[PDB]
Amino acid sequence: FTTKAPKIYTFDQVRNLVEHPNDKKLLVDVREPKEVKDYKMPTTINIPVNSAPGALGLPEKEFHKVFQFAKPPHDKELIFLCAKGVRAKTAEELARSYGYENTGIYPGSITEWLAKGGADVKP
Repeated sequence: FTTKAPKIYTFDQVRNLVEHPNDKKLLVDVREPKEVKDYKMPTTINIPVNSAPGALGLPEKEFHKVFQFAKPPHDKELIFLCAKGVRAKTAEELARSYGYENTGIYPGSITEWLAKGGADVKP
C-alpha cells in the first residue's frame, strides 16, 4: 500500500494509449457492464467497482472465470478511467490495497471523452 498518488493522464495520453497499446499499461473501466454496453473504450478491461470492489483481490483462476480475462500482474500500470463521482478514485485506492502500486487516473468521464471526439479513437 504505497503512498504514491496515481499519475494523472490527459485526453491525448489516453488517445495515444488506445491507438498504440502499451504492454506495460492497462486502461481500466470501472463502470458497470450495463454502462459499457452504451460505449466501450477500445483496449480497456472492465472491472466494475460498485459490483466487485474486491475484484483485484480475487485469486487468479477465479478472476479469469469471473471476468474472462487474465488477472493483471501487479507490475502492470492500471490507469483508471473516470466514471462519475468517486468510483475511479475508490478503484485506484483498492488497487493499491491489493499490491498494484503502479497506477494512473484519467480524470475525464466517458461522456467527457466522447464529447472530445473519443468515439472514433481506435487502435
